[PDB]
Amino acid sequence: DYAKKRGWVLGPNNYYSFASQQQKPEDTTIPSTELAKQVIEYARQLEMIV
Amino acid sequence: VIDAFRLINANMMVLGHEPRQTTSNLGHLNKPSIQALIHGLNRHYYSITINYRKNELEQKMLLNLHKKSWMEGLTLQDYSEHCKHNESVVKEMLELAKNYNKAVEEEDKMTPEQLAIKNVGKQDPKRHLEEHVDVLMTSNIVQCLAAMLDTVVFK
Repeated sequence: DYAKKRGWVLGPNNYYSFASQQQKPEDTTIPSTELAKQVIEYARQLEMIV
Repeated sequence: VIDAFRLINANMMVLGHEPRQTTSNLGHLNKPSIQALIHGLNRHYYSITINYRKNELEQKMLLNLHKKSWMEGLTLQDYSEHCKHNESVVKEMLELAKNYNKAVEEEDKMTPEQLAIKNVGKQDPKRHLEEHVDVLMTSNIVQCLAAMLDTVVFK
């Protein structure tokens, strides 16, 4: 029953199936589109008060 | 210092007739100088109003021209030349702040009229504290923004 949907093998003693390993994959160095937003916003509230 | 003149004939002055005719745009600015008034001003000649009618086309060959750039808009100079500037400004702002603290601890139950009475110089907050903040904010914000643009425009 578990074998039909869950991973591993049904009593094998050497389970083979899909893995539940998780990797962050945060290599990307480009939050540039939003971080630029933030900076422009700071410039926005340094001005427009008169 | 540029000016334009014309003569007045001698005999007309002796007669009641004055040099010219009047409408209300005579009197702006055209206060004569005392130095000129020592010589034959009026007595011998009169000044004329001057103005520079800069028509179109030649306007743009000056305004949009004497100063400009292109790629200069995207330059970084990210070495020590930046970090050293920060570590000069913050360093001296340390002492500015200590000064202001001492300069306000007085807390005497007097009246700000008496403060103006003795007020002469080095009014910490306005005189110095704020311009350092504005300079530091400007520099660092612009630098970070330019780096964030180049990180996406090129690959």
